[PDB]
Amino acid sequence: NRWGLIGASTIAREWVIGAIRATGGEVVSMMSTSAERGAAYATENGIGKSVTSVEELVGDPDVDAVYVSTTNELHREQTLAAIRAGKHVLCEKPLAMTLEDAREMVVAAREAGVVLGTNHHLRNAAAHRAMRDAIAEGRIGRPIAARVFHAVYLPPHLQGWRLERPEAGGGVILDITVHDADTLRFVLNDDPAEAVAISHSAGMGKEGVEDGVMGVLRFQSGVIAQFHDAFTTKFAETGFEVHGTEGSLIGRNVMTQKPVGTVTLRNAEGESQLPLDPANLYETALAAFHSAIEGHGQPSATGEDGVWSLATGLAVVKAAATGQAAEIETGL
Ligand SMILES: NC(=O)C1=CN([C@@H]2O[C@H](COP(=O)(O)OP(=O)(O)OC[C@H]3O[C@@H](n4cnc5c(N)ncnc54)[C@H](OP(=O)(O)O)[C@@H]3O)[C@@H](O)[C@H]2O)C=CC1
Repeated sequence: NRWGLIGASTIAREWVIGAIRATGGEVVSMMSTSAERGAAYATENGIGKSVTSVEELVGDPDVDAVYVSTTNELHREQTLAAIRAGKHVLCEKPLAMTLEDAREMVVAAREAGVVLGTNHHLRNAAAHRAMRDAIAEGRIGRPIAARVFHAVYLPPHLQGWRLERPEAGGGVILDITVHDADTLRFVLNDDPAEAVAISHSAGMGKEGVEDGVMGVLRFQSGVIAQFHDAFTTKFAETGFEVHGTEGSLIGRNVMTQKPVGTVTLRNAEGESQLPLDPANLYETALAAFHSAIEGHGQPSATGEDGVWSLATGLAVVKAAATGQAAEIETGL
């Protein structure tokens, strides 16, 4: 029920603070490296305390759970503080910057007996759940190939850290390709095995920073999945498709943060749009996380889910950089 925010972020402002409130919880405090900004942002968003120390946020006895949506080089040490305080943690993706860090987070949560969740939103969407369901109900026969299109335009207000400092987590692979990875795993119900990729810097990424990637994952089942992730492409709709021996599912406009997009089943009979019962992706994420901390079930995406999606993003990074296929090994 009662949250502390770490990070005065656009993600919490735009989506997660309201989803916490919509689903029965409260944000009692938050923490920013800036006294000035924290306090303005706490006022802007109806939060009663702001604080410039992590331990003050995390050791706040009125705080039950913590949301980490700081930049990526801070996810680990902050989520480890919350756990050491005995607070459950929803951490933003990518769960961390290295696999050893991500694994430590998952092992620390387990040993303290608190819930650790990665905020993969997409897997919450009715579109993706309906595709997961459709494949498990045989609607396409056996899956052969998937295709993910996540080439977007990074809006001017976000053209900051994402496009600089790859040492601090920027680049489109860590930011976006992690979502594709997790969404593939969710929908296909299967785990990737290796990646090949080619990345570029097509005018947005500063320095050695990629702003588009294309690649292919081999899944344990044998299915091959292509992805295109990009910050630079304004007029490319998003999409997620699975092609089977008896049907194709064609998701259009389904990779965004909003709860929109259609899913079309094509088979021998024709085409139709699968019926969707949509809801705000982060209200669903948060309702699940709230249930998890109450003892009922897991968060939508678990800390291990974020280890997998990171494992896949780092393979993709490696394959783009060396030109060599890269096995996805989580170490779990
Ligand atoms: N799952 C999902 O749907 C999404 C997840 N994310 C993830 O959440 C994280 C944050 O993303 P996002 O909210 O888009 O990024 P922002 O850039 O909005 O927020 C990140 C940090 O920027 C700092 N900041 C805010 N305003 C200023 C300013 N005026 N000058 C200097 N620094 C400022 C804040 O620092 P401080 O806290 O110290 O004030 C904050 O921690 C990333 O890990 C990203 O991957 C992002 C979008 C969606």
